[PDB]
Amino acid sequence: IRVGCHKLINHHIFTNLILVFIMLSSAALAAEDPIRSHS
Repeated sequence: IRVGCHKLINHHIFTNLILVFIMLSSAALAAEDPIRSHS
C-alpha cells in the first residue's frame, strides 16, 4: 500500500524529527579533529 507510508511521511511528528536530526548530524560534523585522524 502507498497510503500507509504517505500518512507517516505527512505526519506532524515525523517531519520535525527528521528536521532536528539534520541539525544534529550537521553539528556532529563540526566537532571533529582535523589534525589527529587516529583520535
